[PDB]
Amino acid sequence: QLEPPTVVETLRRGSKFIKWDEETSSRNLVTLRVDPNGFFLYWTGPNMEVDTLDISSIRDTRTGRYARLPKDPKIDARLEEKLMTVVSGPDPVNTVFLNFMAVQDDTAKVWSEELFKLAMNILAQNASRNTFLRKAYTKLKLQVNQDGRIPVKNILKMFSADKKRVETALESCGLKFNRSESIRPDEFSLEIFERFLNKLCLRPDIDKILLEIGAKGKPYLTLEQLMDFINQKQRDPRLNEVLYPPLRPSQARLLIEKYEPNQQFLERDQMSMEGFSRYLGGEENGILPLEALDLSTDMTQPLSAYFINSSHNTYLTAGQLAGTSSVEMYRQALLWGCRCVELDVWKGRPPEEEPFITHGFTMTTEVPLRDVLEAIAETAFKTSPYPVILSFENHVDSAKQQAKMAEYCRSIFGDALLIEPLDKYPLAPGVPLPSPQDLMGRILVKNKKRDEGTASSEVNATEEMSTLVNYIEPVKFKSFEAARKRNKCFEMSSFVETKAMEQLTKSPMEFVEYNKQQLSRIYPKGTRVDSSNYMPQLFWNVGCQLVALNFQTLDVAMQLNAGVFEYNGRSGYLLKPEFMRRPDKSFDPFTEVIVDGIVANALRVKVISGQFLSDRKVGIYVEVDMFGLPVDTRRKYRTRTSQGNSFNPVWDEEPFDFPKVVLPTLASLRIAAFEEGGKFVGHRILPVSAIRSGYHYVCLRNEANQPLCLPALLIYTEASDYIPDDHQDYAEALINPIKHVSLMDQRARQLAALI
Amino acid sequence: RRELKLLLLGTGESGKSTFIKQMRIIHGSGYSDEDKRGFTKLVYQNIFTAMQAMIRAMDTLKIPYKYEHNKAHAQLVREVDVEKVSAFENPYVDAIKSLWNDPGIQECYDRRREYQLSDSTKYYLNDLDRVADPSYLPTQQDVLRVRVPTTGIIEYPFDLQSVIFRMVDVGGQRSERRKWIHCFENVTSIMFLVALSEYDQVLVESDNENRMEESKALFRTIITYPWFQNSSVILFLNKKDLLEEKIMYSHLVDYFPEYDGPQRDAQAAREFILKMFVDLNPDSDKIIYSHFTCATDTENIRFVFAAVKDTILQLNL
Ligand SMILES: Nc1nc2c(ncn2[C@@H]2O[C@H](COP(=O)(O)OP(=O)(O)O)[C@@H](O)[C@H]2O)c(=O)[nH]1
Ligand code: ALF
Ligand SMILES: [Ca+2]
Ligand SMILES: [Mg+2]
Ligand SMILES: [Mg+2]
Repeated sequence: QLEPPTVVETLRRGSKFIKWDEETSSRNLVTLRVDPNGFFLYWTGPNMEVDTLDISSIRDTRTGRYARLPKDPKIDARLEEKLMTVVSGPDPVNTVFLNFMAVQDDTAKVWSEELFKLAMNILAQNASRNTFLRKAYTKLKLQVNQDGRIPVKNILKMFSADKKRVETALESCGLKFNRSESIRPDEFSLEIFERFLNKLCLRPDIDKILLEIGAKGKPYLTLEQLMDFINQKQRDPRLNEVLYPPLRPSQARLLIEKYEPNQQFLERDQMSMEGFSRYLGGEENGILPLEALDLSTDMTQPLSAYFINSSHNTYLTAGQLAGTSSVEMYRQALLWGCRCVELDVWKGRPPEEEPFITHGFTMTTEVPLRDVLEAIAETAFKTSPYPVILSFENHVDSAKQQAKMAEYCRSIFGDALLIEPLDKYPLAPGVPLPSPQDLMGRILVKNKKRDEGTASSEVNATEEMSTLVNYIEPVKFKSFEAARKRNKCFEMSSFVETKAMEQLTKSPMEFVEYNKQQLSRIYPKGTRVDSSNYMPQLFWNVGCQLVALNFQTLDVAMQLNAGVFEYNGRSGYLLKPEFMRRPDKSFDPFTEVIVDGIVANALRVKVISGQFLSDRKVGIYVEVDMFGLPVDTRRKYRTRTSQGNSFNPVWDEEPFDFPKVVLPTLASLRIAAFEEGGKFVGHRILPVSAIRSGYHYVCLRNEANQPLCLPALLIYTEASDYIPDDHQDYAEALINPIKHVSLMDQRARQLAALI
Repeated sequence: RRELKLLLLGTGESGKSTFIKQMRIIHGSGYSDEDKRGFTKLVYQNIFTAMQAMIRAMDTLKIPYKYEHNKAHAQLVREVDVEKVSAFENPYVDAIKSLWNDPGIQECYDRRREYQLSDSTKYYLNDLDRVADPSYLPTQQDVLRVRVPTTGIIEYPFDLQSVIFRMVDVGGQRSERRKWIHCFENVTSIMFLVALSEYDQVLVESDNENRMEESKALFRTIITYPWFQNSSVILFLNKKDLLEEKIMYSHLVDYFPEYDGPQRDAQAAREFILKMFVDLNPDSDKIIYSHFTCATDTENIRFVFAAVKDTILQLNL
C-alpha cells in the first residue's frame, strides 16, 4: 500500500556533483542532499549561498543514456552512466533542466531513482496542512546566507502579505525583526515557528468552532466533546458503521497525546485551542480518505469500462496553426499519467529515409518519428504500469517508410509492443476487450488495418502497420445499431467534438450502450487554432473513454482532467459508474430526476476562511463549481471579495447548496481561489462520493495540480445520501425504528382505558 | 422476458447476502475453483477478525488466559491489520490454534453474547488445520459462511426460466437504511430476513438496544409504506440452527417477558417470535407468507424459495 516518503541515508548525508549548463566554463563542484522530510533538493555552491529545488515541482529524473549531455566543455570513452538531469516546472510546456554529473560513479543512478520516488509520492502531494507549514519552515532553514544564518528579509518576503505585522510577531518571540539582521538556525526551531505563526495569524474562525460545540467554559475542550465532534461533525454519514467504526475513548486519548503541547491538559485528558488547531491540520483530518488517492479501483473490467487520460496532437507546445513541435511533450504527457498520445505522422525525404511528425500544411517545425517512439518507450510506464495507446494519423505515401515505421515499433518497444492477440481474448465477435490489468506494461497501436483536420484524409493501410493493430482497430463509424449488429469490441471509432456533440444530443443512451463494449475517441475541432479545449465532462457523461485534450493549454478543461486523474493512483484509468457499465441497465444522462438503484447525494459547501493566499495585500474570492451530469452541474457560486487582506480572510456567507446530485459517483467538486481582478491563486478537484464532512483544510494546487505550500482554505462540508423533500419521515423511521414503534405502542397503551 | 423485482430487507447480519449466494448456487452460475480461490483471503481475514474480538473480550470481561504462553500469541495477533492479510502462516497459525485451545479463550467464547463476534467463528476455528494447509481450497459451505459487510444497493438478476427475478441486496446497519429509498421504485415483493438467534444480542450500531426489538420495529414499519401496497411480503425467520443450540442456555423469557411458553424449546420460541412480527398489527392488511430458514443450508433454501417462487407468481397473474 502507500508509504510516507523515506529519505535514504545517502541523500541525507549528501554526495559530490558537478552542476553545469551549456555556458558554464569552470568545474562547479557542489554537495547535493535532501532534507529528512523529502521537501527540497539543496546544494551549496561556490558563494556558499544555497539554491533549493522544491521536490514536488519535479516532473522527471533521467540518468545513463536518457540524461542530457553537452559537447563544448567536454568531460576517453562514453559509458559514463553518472550523468543525472532533473526536469521540473509548473506545467508540461515550461520545463526547466538541472544537470548534476556525479564524482563517484554508482551514485547518480541511486539519486535519479530516489528523487523520482519522493517526487511522485502520493502522501507527499496529499499531506496535512501541518506538513505544508513544516515545509515552509524547512525552506527558511535551508535558504541560509553565506554565514549559515536565516536572513530576516527572507521571513518578510515569505509573508509579504503584511510586513508591518510580521515585525510584531517576531518581536513577540524575541527574534530579530530588522531587515538587516539574521537569526541563527539554533534559535529558530519548529516550536518558535509555530509560536510565530500563532501570534501573526489570529484565528477568530477557530474560536467560533470551539464555541460551536462546545465548552463555553472556553480555554479548553474535553476528550468526549472531541470524540463526539470527530464521530458526529467530522464523520462521513454515507459510510457503514461496521466497515468504518467510530473512534473509541482509547483512540481519542492518543489524539490528545499526539497534538496537545500543554503537558498539564494532556494529564487531565483535555485539549487546548492550540492543540485543536494542530488536529484540524493533522493527518487524520484530511478532506479525503487515502482509499480515494490510492490505486484501489477494480482494474479487471474490460478496457471499455474506464475513462482514460488522453492527449490531442501531443507533439504541440503552443497553438495548432504555426508553432513548434516537441519530443519532450510526449515524455511530459506520459509522465503526467496520459495513456493515449497522438502521432500525426508525415512521409520522410528521399535521401533521408526518415519519416517526421508535425500537423499538416502549416509552417510548423517537425521532429523525427524515431525520436518520438524512443521518448515513449522511455516514459510510457515510469508513473503508471497500465496500458498505453499510440493514436496514429498516417500520411505516409511509401511502402518502404511505412514498413520502416512498423520496424521501429517492434525494435524500440520490444516485448512491450502487443503484436498478437492474447490466448484468452481472440479478435472474434462477442468477446470482450482485455483488462487494463491484462495489458500491464503494454503498447497498443491504433491505426488503419486491412474541420476534422488532417484526420479526414489518412493514407491506405499496408500489411506492415496492419499486423500490429489488434484491440484498437479504428473503423468508419456508421450508426450505433450497426456497431451493435456487428458486435466487435476491438473495433473503435473517433469523433471530432462537433460530430461527437450531434451523437450526444440525438442518441445519448445509444452512445452509452456503445461505450460499454467499444472504445470512442473525442478530439477538439480544427477551428481551435489556439489549442483551446472543450469540456470533457460532456463525453464522459455518455461513457466516452478516450476524451483527448491539449495538454499544452491549462484552461479549466485540463485542470479538471489533471484533477480527476490524480485519483486511482494516478493510474490514468478511472472505472465508469456501474449503470454505465452493466448490460442489464440503462439511464438517461439528461435525467432531471434520481435513478432507481443509484444513491443520490446532497452537498453543502461553506467557505469559512483562507491563510497566506497571496504575497501582496489584495482581496480574495473563492468559486465552488460541480462537474458531472448536466443536472449535477453548477458553474455559478462565488464568495464576495475578502475583507481587504490575503493573510487570514474570514467569510460569513450561507453555505453553497447542491441539494440533489443524481450521479454523485460521476460528480467532482471544484474549489478555486482568486484575487480581485481574476488572478488565479489555486484550486482543488474533489470527488463528491469521497469528500468528507466537517471542518477540513483544502491544501490548494496550481493549474497543473502541483501542491502549493502556504495557500489554503478552511471549509465546512456536509456530503449526505439524498432524501426526497417529503420522504424525510419514512427515512428517519427506517434509521431508528424503535423510537417510532415506541410512541405508537405508548399511545395505544394510553387508550386501553376507553377500550 | 418477464422481469420482477424483489427486495432483501433485514436489520443487519441477518443473512441477506448469504440468501443471494444460495440463489447463485441454485439458479445462478454457482462457484468454480477460481471463484472459491477469490474467498481464501476473506476466510483468513474472518479468523483474524474473530480472534481479535475474543482478544479484546479477555480484557473487557477481565478473563485470565489459563496458560501463560498464550499472552504472547495474543499480542502477536492483536497487532495484525486484517485489511492487509493475504496469507495465513506460522507464527500466526500455531498462535491462533493455541489461543482457541486456552480454557480462558473458551470461557470467553461462551460469553460471546456479551460482545460482538461473528456466527462463523467456531465453524472456522474448529477447522484451522484444513484452512491453514498450504493446499487449502474453500468449500462451498466455506463461502456461504464468510462474513463481508454489505454497503449500498446491489441488483442481482436470476433467470428462473418461467420468470427473471431482479433481487436487490442492501446494507442492514441503521446508516445503510437512509439509502433504501433509492431501490423502492416498482417493487413486486419484499423478502424480510430476521435472525432467530439475536433475541439475546444488542446492535453493533447501539450496544444498549436489543437486535430482535430492532428487526421487529423495522418490519412492522416497512410493511405500512406506500411503495409496497401492491407488493407481497415473505418473512424468513433465519438462523433456525443457531436458535436450536442457544435456546438451550439463553432463555427467551429473560429478553421478551411476555413469552409464557416453556424454556429450552426451539419451536415454542420460534412460533412466539413469528407472532410478534405478523400479529395484532393495527395495519394488519397484507397476508404475510412466513418460512423458517437456515440460509447456509442449500437444500433448505432450495425447498423454501421454490415455494416463495410459486407464491410470488400466483399473487401477480
Ligand atoms: N449458522 C447460520 N449462519 C448464517 C445463517 N445465515 C447467515 N449466516 C452467517 O451470518 C453472517 C452474515 O450473513 P450476511 O448475509 O452477510 O448478513 P447480511 O448483512 O444480512 O447480508 C455470514 O457469515 C453468514 O454465513 C444461518 O441461517 N445460519
Ligand atoms: F449485515 Al450487512 F450489509 F446487512 F453487512
Ligand atoms: Ca490530429
Ligand atoms: Mg475524520
Ligand atoms: Mg448484506
